Amino acid sequence: SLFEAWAKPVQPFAIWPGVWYVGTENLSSVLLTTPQGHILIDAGLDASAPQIRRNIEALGFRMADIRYIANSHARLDHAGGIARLKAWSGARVIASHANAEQMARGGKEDFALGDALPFPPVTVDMEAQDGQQWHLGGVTLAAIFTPGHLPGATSWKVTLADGKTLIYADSLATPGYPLINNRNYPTLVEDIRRSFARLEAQQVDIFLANHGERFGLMDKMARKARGENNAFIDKAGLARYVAQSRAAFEKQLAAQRAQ
Ligand SMILES: [Zn+2]
Ligand SMILES: [Zn+2]
Ligand SMILES: [Zn+2]
Ligand SMILES: [Zn+2]
Ligand SMILES: [Zn+2]
Ligand SMILES: [Zn+2]
Repeated sequence: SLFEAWAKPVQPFAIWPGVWYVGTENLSSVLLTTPQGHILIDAGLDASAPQIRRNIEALGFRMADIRYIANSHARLDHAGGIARLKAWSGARVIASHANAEQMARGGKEDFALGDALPFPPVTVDMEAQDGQQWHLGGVTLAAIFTPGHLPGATSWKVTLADGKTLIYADSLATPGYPLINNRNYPTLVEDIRRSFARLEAQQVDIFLANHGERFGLMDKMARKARGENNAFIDKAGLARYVAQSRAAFEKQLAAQRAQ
């Protein structure tokens, strides 16, 4: 029922020329539109897939014009709807190796959740490597591997046609994670530390994240509706996101080491 609250619909809107929000109240889904086809970053829950397509069409765009679907990490609140969106799309799915493996499993054998939260399996069509780039209609999409929350967690850097940089950040949360000598994910700590360094060295004009509460979705949305054209321009958003995630992580790790 917390996913129920996260999946409450929002009216789609423009974040920026060529950048559209088509997700829910707290589960992000971003459509990048170009004259050569579109990119969809993340999907949400399987139950929200009809709402996502519905949102895309309410903006005046066609599912058949979506060429790529990118995934941040392969859990149900972001990959759950990809299977059906892929089918309605004909699009090719992009994801890191570890995300591809988990998505083929339907979310099962999660290093922390086991088989607790499955979703429709997906076949990834294009395996993403760190720093790999895709070009479409003047837009560039680049993968930034940011593991920690999951072994394959991926952030996404978009260079828009107008030259401005967008960063779609994956989660860095580790609630309830065993951080010291984790049997199922032994490289977690070094992974998340490299992720902090990678993200904090990234310049950004438009800061987004796969959970709306973490980049002020509802506040920025209301502000833009009232006429603030640049409400989603947030050049300090990623630095603050990393600082607060790192602060919480180091406190959690310090507590785990103080047995
Ligand atoms: Zn997650
Ligand atoms: Zn989760
Ligand atoms: Zn999530
Ligand atoms: Zn692979
Ligand atoms: Zn494999
Ligand atoms: Zn199993």
